[PDB]
Amino acid sequence: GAMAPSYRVKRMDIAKNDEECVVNAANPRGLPGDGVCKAVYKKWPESFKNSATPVGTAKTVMCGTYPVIHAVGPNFSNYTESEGDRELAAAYREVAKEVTRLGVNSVAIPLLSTGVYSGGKDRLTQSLNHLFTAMDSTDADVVIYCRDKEWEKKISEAIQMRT
Ligand SMILES: [Cl-]
Ligand SMILES: [Cl-]
Ligand SMILES: [Cl-]
Repeated sequence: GAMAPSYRVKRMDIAKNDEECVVNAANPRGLPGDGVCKAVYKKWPESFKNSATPVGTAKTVMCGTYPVIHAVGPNFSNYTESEGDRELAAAYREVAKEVTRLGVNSVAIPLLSTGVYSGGKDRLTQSLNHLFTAMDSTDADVVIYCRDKEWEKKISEAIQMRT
């Protein structure tokens, strides 16, 4: 575990992370996809061997010795608000199990279901709170990656406000 487990946020490409493992915002079929999933495919393509996994689950595949945890958030275009919320909470609980199993001291994580799976809604607070519910009991250093300047400020404020 990390000596003083922390949350941090960075505004940059998660493909350039400085952590011991990465969470992919995957699709259920293990396809290259778009956004975070596409950048992960370009950086760790070997990790997409047998990566297909259902909504609300996480599956780790090693790229050399570097773990890629494929976490499948719901597409809120397809799910009701209620069922989507349950599956989004579940995907993050499976991330916490994988991070613990791997024994890593740090993990890079995107906000699941906030991009093209958001069903056109702002889900920063919803996705972040489910991330916290899952990861709070882990002792890894968590580094959240985002691309938008106003999302970086809002994530940073939510972190510091618990400290
Ligand atoms: Cl960048
Ligand atoms: Cl997404
Ligand atoms: Cl973002």
